[PDB]
Order: sequence, then structure tokens, then C-alpha cells
Amino acid sequence: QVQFKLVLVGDGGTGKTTFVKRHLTGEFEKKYVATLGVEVHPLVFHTNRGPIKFNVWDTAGQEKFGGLRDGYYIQAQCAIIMFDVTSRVTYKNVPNWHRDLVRVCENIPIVLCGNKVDIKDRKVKAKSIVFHRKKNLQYYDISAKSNYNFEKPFLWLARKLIGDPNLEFVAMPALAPPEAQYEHDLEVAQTTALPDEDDDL
Amino acid sequence: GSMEGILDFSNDLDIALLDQVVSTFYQGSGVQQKQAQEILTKFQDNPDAWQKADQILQFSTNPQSKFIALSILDKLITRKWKLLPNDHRIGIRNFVVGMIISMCQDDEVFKTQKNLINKSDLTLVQILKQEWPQNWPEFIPELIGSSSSSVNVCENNMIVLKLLSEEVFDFSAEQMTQAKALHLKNSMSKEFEQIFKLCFQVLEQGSSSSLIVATLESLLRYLHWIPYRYIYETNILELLSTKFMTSPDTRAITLKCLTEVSNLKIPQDNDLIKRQTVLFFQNTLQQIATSVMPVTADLKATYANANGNDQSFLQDLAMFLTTYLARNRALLESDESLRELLLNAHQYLIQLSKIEERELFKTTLDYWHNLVADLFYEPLKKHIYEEICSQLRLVIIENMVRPEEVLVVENDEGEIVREFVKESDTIQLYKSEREVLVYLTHLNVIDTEEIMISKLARQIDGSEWSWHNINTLSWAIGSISGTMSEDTEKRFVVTVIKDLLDLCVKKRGKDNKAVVASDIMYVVGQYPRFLKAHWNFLRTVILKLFEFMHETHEGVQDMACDTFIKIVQKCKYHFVIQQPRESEPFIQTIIRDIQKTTADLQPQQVHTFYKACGIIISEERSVAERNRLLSDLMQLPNMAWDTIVEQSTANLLDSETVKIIANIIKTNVAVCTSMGADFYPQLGHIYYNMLQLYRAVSSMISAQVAAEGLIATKTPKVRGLRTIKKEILKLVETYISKARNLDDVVKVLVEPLLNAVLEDYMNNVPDARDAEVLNCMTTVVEKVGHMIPQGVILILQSVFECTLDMINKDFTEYPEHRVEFYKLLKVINEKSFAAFLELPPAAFKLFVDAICWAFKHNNRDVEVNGLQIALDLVKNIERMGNVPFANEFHKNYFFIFVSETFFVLTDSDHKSGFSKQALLLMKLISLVYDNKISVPLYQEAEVPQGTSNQVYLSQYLANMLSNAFPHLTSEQIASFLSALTKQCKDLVVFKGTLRDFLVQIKEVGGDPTDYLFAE
Amino acid sequence: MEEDEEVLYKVRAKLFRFDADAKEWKERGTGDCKFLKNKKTNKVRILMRRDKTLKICANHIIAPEYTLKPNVGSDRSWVYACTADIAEGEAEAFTFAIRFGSKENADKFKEEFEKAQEINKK
Ligand SMILES: Nc1nc2c(ncn2[C@@H]2O[C@H](COP(=O)(O)OP(=O)(O)NP(=O)(O)O)[C@@H](O)[C@H]2O)c(=O)[nH]1
Ligand SMILES: *[C@H](CC(=O)NN1CCCCC1)n1cnc(-c2cc(OCC#CC)cc(C(F)(F)F)c2)n1
Ligand SMILES: [Cl-]
Ligand SMILES: [Cl-]
Ligand SMILES: [Cl-]
Ligand SMILES: [Mg+2]
Repeated sequence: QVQFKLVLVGDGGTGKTTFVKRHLTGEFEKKYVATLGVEVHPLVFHTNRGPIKFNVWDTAGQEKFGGLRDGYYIQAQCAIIMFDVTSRVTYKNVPNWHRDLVRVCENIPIVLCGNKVDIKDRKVKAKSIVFHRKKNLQYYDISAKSNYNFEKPFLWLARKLIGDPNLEFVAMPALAPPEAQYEHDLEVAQTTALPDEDDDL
Repeated sequence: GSMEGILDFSNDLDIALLDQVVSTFYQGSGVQQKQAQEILTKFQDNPDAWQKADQILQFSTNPQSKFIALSILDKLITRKWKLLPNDHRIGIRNFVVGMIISMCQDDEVFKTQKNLINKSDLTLVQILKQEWPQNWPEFIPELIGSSSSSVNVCENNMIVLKLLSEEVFDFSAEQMTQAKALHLKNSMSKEFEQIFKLCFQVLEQGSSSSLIVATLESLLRYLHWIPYRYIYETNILELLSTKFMTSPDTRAITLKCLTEVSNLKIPQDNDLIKRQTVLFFQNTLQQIATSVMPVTADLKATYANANGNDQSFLQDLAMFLTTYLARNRALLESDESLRELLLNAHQYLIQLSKIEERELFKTTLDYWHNLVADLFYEPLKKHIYEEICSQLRLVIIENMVRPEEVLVVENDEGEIVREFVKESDTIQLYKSEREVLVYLTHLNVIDTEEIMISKLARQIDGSEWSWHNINTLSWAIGSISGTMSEDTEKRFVVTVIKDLLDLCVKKRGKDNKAVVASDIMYVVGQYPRFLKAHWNFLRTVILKLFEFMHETHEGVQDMACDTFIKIVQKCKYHFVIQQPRESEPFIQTIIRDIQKTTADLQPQQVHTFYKACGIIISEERSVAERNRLLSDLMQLPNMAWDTIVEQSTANLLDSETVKIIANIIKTNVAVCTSMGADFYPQLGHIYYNMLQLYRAVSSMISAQVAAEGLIATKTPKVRGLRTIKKEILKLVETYISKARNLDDVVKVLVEPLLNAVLEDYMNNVPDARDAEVLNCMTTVVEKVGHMIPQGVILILQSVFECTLDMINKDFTEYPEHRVEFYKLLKVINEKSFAAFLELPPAAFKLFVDAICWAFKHNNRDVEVNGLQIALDLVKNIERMGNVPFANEFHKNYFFIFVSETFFVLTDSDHKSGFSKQALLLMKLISLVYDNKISVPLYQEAEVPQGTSNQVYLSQYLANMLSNAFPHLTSEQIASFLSALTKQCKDLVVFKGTLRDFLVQIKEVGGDPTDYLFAE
Repeated sequence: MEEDEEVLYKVRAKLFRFDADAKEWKERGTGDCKFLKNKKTNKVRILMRRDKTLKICANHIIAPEYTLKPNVGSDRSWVYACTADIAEGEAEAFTFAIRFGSKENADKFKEEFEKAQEINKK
């Protein structure tokens, strides 16, 4: 019922919007459509301490699409800093995003996420990722594509915000489900191939 | 909508309407919020928006409105400050300064509007970077003076000074020219002595705490660059290490300040600075023991509870102890009176290492590696840490993470199952735990064995029996392989196996038996040295793995296959020789049962098995015997292959036949991967028919696309047919990349291969072309390209133009073809550049277009190769000397490469390739300034006769930059090119001048003298 | 609300929904797909939750109307239309596709699916 504003920052192309979309709808977006300014998305989770609601401010990473930039960070109560383990430049910029972020939000829990660990030609080695130690950030290797650790950022932030180390995600109860010219709409569906037919699932 | 009213600037600005858009954006939701967002963006990005900044400030009540007003000033100050009249500059300075004072004097505002105040301070600091000190020499004295007035002003001045320090020393490299960064550093440096006095007086004459915290926060930044004397020649270390550690609201920042001090390489000679470095550490550890927790405290439990800032403080404590001790622990290791301090600090780290927090554990694990590595070499040191190292052995062993080889895990239901995905993010942690535990074992091998044996003993009798306890113990036992003596290893391994064997027999359950199975497999797989010396045991192990290949538990079955090949990679030799009391080499027993051994395995597991056999076979160096073994190993897939061929020669459509063919090829790939050059006899057995099959399936794919459309490529049938073509290509690529007899490759393989693949690739529709063809041709050109000059030409004709048309409409389609394409052009340009000299002028133009096309990718895989091709092409052309083709190339393409390299240097969208862009540009400029280009680069009319290409190059570039960046002055451009030209032999300075230019194009009024920084 | 139901069948799967406006399939969740039979109404439903978050990505009766069609690109998936799924609350209609790790899991899913339809016929 009570909600928390979360700001999501990082270089362009690191996967911020794809990460949020995976949590909203479960889809994986392959296209890169740069965010223009910011997009706000309600994101609820069901926990043993009741439901928790995140108002996710998914900001733009490209400079020329930045919009209000640090104006988006006002009143934020948590944040995720995103980079791309296949792009060293995005890690080198983490200190810049963190700087602009903590100048508005002096004492908020922040997660550092290295995305795209599913790609085997990794460039930002695990040993290199240390910026979070002195800055009291939590770090996770994640993959929005494989879902690797994709829940960890929100579970940790929910534990910090609610103030409960034993907070866990729980199963939302499932109520009893209820009890034309689709021939065309279904024909299109059958003849449109499913994506990633070589995945294990 | 009515919210768009603020976008019209003819009318005055209705501030009330502004606050509604702001509120609708920050506190709204849905479509209203989305509409207000787009409005505020348009308002903020209006070049005149700044003129209404003071207006918004004064008469607006919403602080978010004023924040966005300052964001408009910051943007103006950063990029267009020097484009303003001198009056608009002082005015802006005035109501920024006046605003800060106005907010700090209202105690209510100062308490509640910390966001707007900090933003205003940051805005002021942007003015300082522009105006200070040359046009504001009294800012610091006036700042110091005003601090003694209001306690709120003094505190806020610490914020301003903190931000100024950050912008000058911590974040200037990317945002300023070298010259301006140096100017501001020297300026702050020249005036710091006064800054320090104010900061030291505040700290000593304690005050509003929040002022003490602000002052310490500023000190943290100063410590990054200030001289050592300010630290050790004052009483400040005592203040930090005693006073400000007592109060918890100052303890966090104080500890971070002491961490920065700790990480200084101090003069190794001054005995007094060593005493001070010892003293502040002594004081700090004393304040923690008395004010926070004793060394015996359960930090694992404290962290888990997460009261207040306990987690942050425990992290900061870990950073302080590890930072200080890694640098200065030698200061504590001789003096007997300091022994207790040394051990108490390390005992805190022992307690910190028990916290359940991966990232924190890695931080402490890094220190432990630092320590045990020092104790492994440094004489007479390890005895000091004997008790510490014993506890650490226990911490590491009980916290071992699952190795990648262990494929079984417990799920949320309590069952042992196979792992969905790999645990990619624990691989590095395991390596680090192994490194430290291996060191700890070398330091006291007896203590490590006693721990592990007794821990094991309490698993048999069930004292501490659990899946977690047997797992971590097994993983630790396996991870220390190689540390003990052979004889100790024997007794040790023997003991471990016996009890793990007993433990299996002993335990009822599907799950217990799968856990103990994975653990036994990991341990035995980790001790090849032992297996080599005990043939009977090795045979037994292998036969047991064969039994596990029949188990219905997927995890155990898959792990048996990986353990098998893991053992083989290390013990292969003991499978090719005939061991004592054996009728034949064990490889013959494996081969003769391969069908029933692998009967229940999945196809890719069967292939792994064949690859393992291939490893063994390659140990036999008698050609007759190796070829015979190879022939035996391949007997099953060759019999199925021969059967398939007879049928194929009667017009494959069967989905089950396609799967069979694919697995035959995949088996040949698996064996070829491990046998390399030795695989040639098996390859020649199938080669000719294999390529005929490649042609046959190609016709099927084409016929399917024709009858069903492009969608056919998605069907399981067509995908199955293309798998065949891909595995065929992979098999040929695999062999050719390892072949040692290149004459046979050329005279036997290459000719039929090109005839089979090239025309098929060229004459298929784009969606039917396999990027694997490009990958195969790359290997062919890499290995024998120098022997088939006409073959390379044929490859270009077949794949160059049609592939380019696939990938030159955007940067996203056909990503594999994109990458493999430029890997192919790269190797051709390296090994067989003559093929490009034969290209008609039109096709050589596309080749240049293709290279520049690669520049503009953000994909590193394409970009790096694009810049490398351009570099190598320039070398290739330069080698040719003063001949017509080299002359024509420069006349046609020199300036195309200069301007294109410049475009990607300056567009801010290809930051990743700056280094190679710079290198490429440096080579092109140096060609002219070494008169390596023999003909003039200009036209008959453009320039007087006899004008050096140096002159024309500067004129061309000056004009290019003038039109591409019209906001630069002619002097900026002239100074830049003059500097850039003088430095075209010194890459480091060359790159500095380019970075200075990238800074200046982001603003107006850049100082042209900044380009003299090197001179 | 699952204690008053029996699990007749369970299999890991990936579920898709068809976006007609974009003419593309979009993942909706990956996890355990279950056939649950209510012990009070004897009605069988599909209930599928995402891994880790345990959010419902499918909740609807295995109606007798439905028919499992194949997808042109897969031999281990089924396509069918659904008129009342309450995974996201408001009973919406969807065209669903579900893919499995193997073709035996797809064929076995089809067998169990049609059985459940018979039970719902009563
Ligand atoms: N292989 C892989 N690709 C990913 C992953 N996450 C995102 N991507 C891909 O990276 C590209 C960029 O995705 P996007 O979400 O738009 O990144 P962004 O940070 O929102 N960009 P911007 O800041 O400009 O809005 C997309 O093509 C996306 O499919 C991932 O985890 N793995
Ligand atoms: C215990 C595990 C066991 O037998 N489990 N079964 C099969 C796997 C699924 C669950 C039920 N166990 C008994 N023996 C072994 C074992 C024995 C080896 O022999 C060495 C000897 C002698 C004399 C070797 C192995 C291994 F090397 F393959 F791991 C395992 N495990
Ligand atoms: Cl980033
Ligand atoms: Cl010693
Ligand atoms: Cl060997
Ligand atoms: Mg985005």
C-alpha cells in the first residue's frame, strides 16, 4: 500500500528498460529503443511482510536524451546503477552516475548491477568490480535475458526499505478463474514463429 | 493541454502554472505525469529558458521548480558561459551567491531544503570553474570570513568546498582540458593552507555536529591530494582516531577519512611518521573495542540483524582494517608491545569474514590472499599469524562455494536436482577461495589435514552430518590438490575415499546418494596424480563413471561424463599403454563397449564421450596404431554414415534421418576437436560424400523456401537441414585450424570446399545464408591464404558484395554475418592483400565504404575490426611504395579516412574506440608529415603549384572543423591542428590534444593556448 | 489459494502471449506450469508462476472449447486461444503459446491437457 520511488540510472544500452520490462510483463525486448528522459512504471512485489510497491523511474542513459538528468532523482528512496559487463566504458562511468545520484539522494540504498552476464565474451571481469565496496552499494551480476539474479536488486532493496532482513518474496494467492472470428487471429499466431527456438526453454 | 502554456515565451511566465506541471510530474501519475514530463523537458531545453531563472527563484514556492531552474543555469554556465555579455555573468553570479546566503540564514529553509541548497552550491561551483580565481581572487578569503558569522553558512561552505575539491581533483580528467585542470589544481593548492585552518579550527572547537560531519566530509575529499604534512604535522590524526570515533554520527565519515590516510605510501625512513601511523591505528582499534564491540563479538549475527547503520559500519571497518594492514602491518610485526594490536585487528577480520555477505567476504578474502602470499615468502613471519591462519582455515573450509564441476543442487522443495543454468557469478569466488586455502595448506599442511580428517570423521558418525557440511568439506578437499606430498596425498586421499564410500553405502535416500556421488566425483577428478599411480583404482573409478552414465538422475549422469573427460585430459597416457595384468590397452575396452556404455546418454553427452576417446587416441604416436584406433572409434558413426549415403543417393526429407546425420557430423566434430591434425584419415573417409550431402541439403533448403516462403527457415525441418550444413562447416573449420600438413589442405580440401559452399552462399536469399560460411573461409584464409591467391579472389567475389548489402542498411540486422564479415576482410587484408588489388575500382570503393561503415558501429566486435582493417590497409598501401595504385589510393581515399576517423572521434557515440581512432588518425597525419605521399593531395585548381601536402592538409582540416563546429573560433582550430600536427609521433600526447579538443567542442570560448600544454 | 486443489500434472515451461498490434510473440513467464483440480468444484485449471518472483503468469480454466494448435517454428510448443485469464486480475482474453524443454514434454502436456478437458466436461 505504501510505495517507494526507485531511480534507475546507467549508460545507454546497458539494459535498464529491458530489465524493468522483464519485471512488469515478463517479456524480453530485443530491440534497443533509447529512453527519452524517463519512464515511470508501478512495480509491485508480494512479500511475507505484505506487498511492496516500487515506482520505478527508468531514466535515459544517452546524454542527448537525458532530459532533466538529476531532476529525476529528487525524492528518490532507492536506486539501481546499471552497467554492461561486455562494455568497459559503462563500468568506467559508474562513478559519474553514482556522483550525480548521491548529490541529490544523500542516504539511500543503492544496488550496482552488472548486466548481460549471459554473453560469454565478458569484458568487465569480476575481479575488476570493486567500486561498490567503499560506497556501501550492493552488487549483483544479473542478466535480464537469462533472468540470472534478476530478482536480487528488488529483494535487497525491499529488505532495506522495509527494515526486515528476513523479508522474502511469497506466492500471490490465485483466485478461482472464471467459468467468434478468432480463426484469423489464431492463424496469424500459429504462422508467427516463436523467438529463440534454440533456448533450453 | 493547458500545461503547455509555459512553453510560449511571448507571454510572461506564469510561475503558478509551472508549479502545477512540476507537481503533476513529481507527485502525479499516469498520463498526466507523462505529459508534464515532456513539457518540462521542452521548457528546460529552450535556449532562452535561463533568462527566466531568477524569476522562477523569487516568486515560486515549489522547491522542485527552483531545482529545475538551477539545472537550466548549470547547463548555461557549463556550455555557453563565455557567450554572455559581461553583465549577464556578474548578475548570474550575484543572485546565485545571494540565494545561497538567503537560504542559509533562514533556519527553517536551511533545515528543510537541503536538496535545493546543495544544487545551488553545485551551481556556484560551476561558476568557480569558469571565473575563479582569475576573476574572483577573494572568493576563498570571503568564504573563510563569512564562516565565522552564521553556523549555517560555515556548514554550507564546507559543502561548497567539498564539491569544488571533487570537481577539480576527482572529476576533472574527463571534463576539462589538461591546461584548465592544472590551473584549478594549482589554484586550490595555493590557497589550501587557509582552507585547512578553517577546517581544523571547526574540528577542534566542536560545534553543531552537522557542521562537524560536513567538515569531515570535505576533509575526505582533501585527503585525495593534499600534502602529507597537513596530516602528520598536526594533531588531526588524534582528533579523527579518538574524538570523532566516539560519536556514531561522526564515526562513519571519520573511518572513511582514516581509510584514505591509511592508503598512503609514507616515507619509509622517518621513524616518527611510522609512530604516528601506528598511533592512530592503536587509538582507532581502542575506540572500537570500547565504544562499539569487543573482538569476541558475533559480527555474523550483528550484520544479519541490520540495525541502523551496523551493516555499513562493518563494511567500512573491513575496508579500514584491510587497507591499513595491507600497507602498514610490517610496522606492527617486530615491536613486542604492538603484537596484541596486530592480532586484535586480524581477529576482527576473522570475525568480519564470518558475515554472510558475498561481496563483503570477497573484500576480506582479498586481504587474506594478500597476507598468506606474503607469509609464503617473507622469512620469519608466518609464526606470528599461526593462530589467525588456523581460524581462517576453518572459515574458508566451512564457506567453500560450489565448484563449476558440481552440477547438482538442492531446490526449494528439498530435492537434489540438476542446475538450470551455470552459477557464472561464483566461479571467480571459488578460484579465490582455492588460492587462499592452497596457501594456508602450504603454511601448515598438518593443521589443514587434521581439520579435514576430523570434520570428515564427524560426517560418518553423523555428529554434524548435513548436505552442506559434506559438500563444503569435499569441495575443500578437492581444492587443495597439489599441496601435499605424494605419500601424504596417498594416505590422505585413501582415507577420504574410504569414508566417502562408506558414507554412500551407509545412507538411505535418492538425494543423499546423489550428493555423495557428486562429491566423490569432484574429489577423484581433482587428484589425477593419485589416479596415475594407482591403475587399479583408476580403472575402478572409470568403470563406476560408466555405471553412472546409466543412472536416471540427470545431474549425476551429466557429471559422470564431465568427470570422465576431466580425468582423461590428465591421465590419457594410462589408457593407451597396456598396464600390468591387462590383456590390452584400456582404450580398446572403452571402444568395444561404447554402444552400451553411452546407450542412455543424450547426444551431446555421447559426443563428449567420443571427444574423450579422441584425447586418448592422440597419445598413441605410432601412426598405424593411431589410425587403427581412430577407425575403431568411428566404427558406429561410419556404419550409420555409409547407410545414410546409399539412401541420400536416392533423393533426407525425414526429420529423424536429419537428426541422425547431424549427430554423425557432431561426433566427427567432437573427435576432430581433440585429435586435430591426427583426425585427417577419418576426415578423408567422409569428405567427398560429406560435401555432396552439403549440396543436397542446400537444394532442399532452397526448395523449401520457394514452396513455403521465408517462414520455412523457422520450421524444425529447415533448421534441422541447416544444422547439417553448419556442422559440416564447423568440422572443416575445426580440422583446418589444427592441420599441420597444409599442402594436403590446399590440394585436397580447399578446392571441393569452395565449389560446394561459395556459390550456394551467394545465390541463396539473405535469410538462407549461413554466417558460418564466413567463419569457415576466415580459417581457410588464415591458414593457407598465402597458398591460394586465386582461391581468395573467388571468396571475395562470392561473399563480399552480397554480404555487404545485407549489413549496410542498419547496424542491427544479421548480427552474426556482420561480425564474421569483418573478421574475414581483416584476415584477407592481412594475409592476401593482393586480392583487393584485383578488385575493380567500383568494388574497391565498396571496400572502403565497408571499412568506414564498421567505424560507426557501437558493437565492439565490428568496431575494433573496422579500425584495424583501416590501419592495416594504410600500412599495406604504404608498403607498395611510390607506384600508381598507391598514388591513386591517397588521391581517392586519404581524406575520406581522415574525415571519417574525425567524425567518430567527435560524435560522442563511439567513446569505446577512442584509442584506435586516435592511432589511425595519427598514422594518416604522419604520412603527410613524413612526405610518404608522393603526389599532391589537392586538385590542379584548388592550390598553387608546389604547395606541400602539409600546408594543404592543415587547410583542409581547418575548413572541415570550421564547418563541423562553427562555434569554435579560427584560433582554437588553428592552435589545435598545430599542436595535433607536432605530436603525430607521440601517441600519448597526441591523444591528450584530442581529448582537450573533445572538451572544447562542448562549450564556447575555449582557450586556444590550452593546446600548448605539452610544449 | 492452492491448498484446496490437487496437482494432476506439473512441467517446466515458457509461456508466451501474442501481441497482435506488434505481430510478435512476447514472453510472459517461465516456471512450473500446473494442472490444479479443485476438490470442491472438480474443475481443473492451469496455474503457472514465474520463478523467483512467484508471480502468476497464467490462471484460467482448461475449457472444453480450447484446442492446442502447433506453431510453425517449433515441434515442442502449443498455441491456443484463451478467453478469460485472470493472471493480472481483470479477466482478459489472450492467444497463448507454451514451449517445453522437449517434444515428449509437449506431447505429454497435450495428453494431460485433453484429459483435464474431459474432467471439466463432468
Ligand atoms: N544479451 C543481453 N542483452 C540485453 C540484456 N539486457 C538488455 N539487453 C539488450 O541491450 C539493448 C539495450 O536495451 P535497453 O533496455 O534499451 O538499455 P537502456 O539502458 O534502457 N538504454 P537507454 O538508457 O538509452 O534507455 C537491447 O537490445 C536489449 O535486448 C541482457 O541481459 N542480455
Ligand atoms: C555412492 C553414490 C551411489 O552409489 N549412488 N547411486 C548412483 C548415483 C545415483 C544415486 C545412487 N557411491 C558408491 N560408490 C561411489 C563411487 C565409487 C567409485 O569407486 C572407487 C572405488 C573403489 C574400490 C568411484 C566413484 C566416482 F569416481 F565415479 F565418483 C563413485 N559412490
Ligand atoms: Cl553505466
Ligand atoms: Cl615464521
Ligand atoms: Cl597422462
Ligand atoms: Mg531505456
